Amino acid sequence: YAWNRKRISNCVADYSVLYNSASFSTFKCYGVSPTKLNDLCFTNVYADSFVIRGDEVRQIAPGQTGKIADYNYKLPDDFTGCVIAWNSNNLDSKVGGNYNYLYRLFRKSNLKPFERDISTEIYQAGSTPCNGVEGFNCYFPLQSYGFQPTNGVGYQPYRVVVLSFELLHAPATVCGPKKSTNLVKNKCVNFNFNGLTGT
Amino acid sequence: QDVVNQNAQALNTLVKQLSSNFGAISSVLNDILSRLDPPEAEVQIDRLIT
Amino acid sequence: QDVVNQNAQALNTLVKQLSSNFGAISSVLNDILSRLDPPEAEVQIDRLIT
Repeated sequence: YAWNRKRISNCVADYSVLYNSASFSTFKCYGVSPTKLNDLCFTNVYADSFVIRGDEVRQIAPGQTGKIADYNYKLPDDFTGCVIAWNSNNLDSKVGGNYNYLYRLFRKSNLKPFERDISTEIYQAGSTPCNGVEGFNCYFPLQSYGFQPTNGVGYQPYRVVVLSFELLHAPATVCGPKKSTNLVKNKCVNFNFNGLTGT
Repeated sequence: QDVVNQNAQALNTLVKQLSSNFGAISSVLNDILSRLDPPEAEVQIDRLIT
Repeated sequence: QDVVNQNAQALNTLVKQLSSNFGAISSVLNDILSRLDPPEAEVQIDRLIT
């Protein structure tokens, strides 16, 4: 429910170090090809990381449905970026079960894409406004998970991060390790000015 | 004068048509070609072509 | 009379072309809009528009 938003800017990115770091569960990029990621210059690449259950990881896509995909995280329909998910058990194997996580069960209004669901306070489910007693027709939205090593392999905890860089918005700053070249004039040549390509 | 004006408007509209998405993710062939793999970029390129 | 007949007939055809699916699920925009969400109704509305 509380997903961080770590901005990145004014540096050089890479993708080659994100191929052999670990055999991730999924490295899937909507709107961009993951092989050409080190060729174009982006505009204020974002970063949002969290942990979810291994079977609902399918919910991370632009336009799906599911408890996380509805009440926790909403991607835009025109999402343009990569999602990287990898199984986190060796570092998240709690024999007693780690219950320091929370997600929503019911919300009055569903979230528009890219909205922090900070409404993490008491919630009302049905009739008889209960004023915070969680009785009948009042079910708490914030529920924990079942992450333990004895838990099902599809139900294991997983660490996910979504690189969501918007393109063609401002002077780009995040293009990778490509090397510059001298400037030549009065010849029909191929150029590349911060992604702006042509002849 | 109407002849010149009509031909100029026709050419202006034809050349301005080059800046519409028509459904694809962009309006520049080089962009789609440089940030998408061919087997996927075919659909965008084909929308632009049509 | 041929002029009037041809014009009325062309207009009748243009009108009646509003009730065909063109490949969509239904030939009414309100129906699709009230039966589907945008992210998967775009394709239907697009076939109708085309």
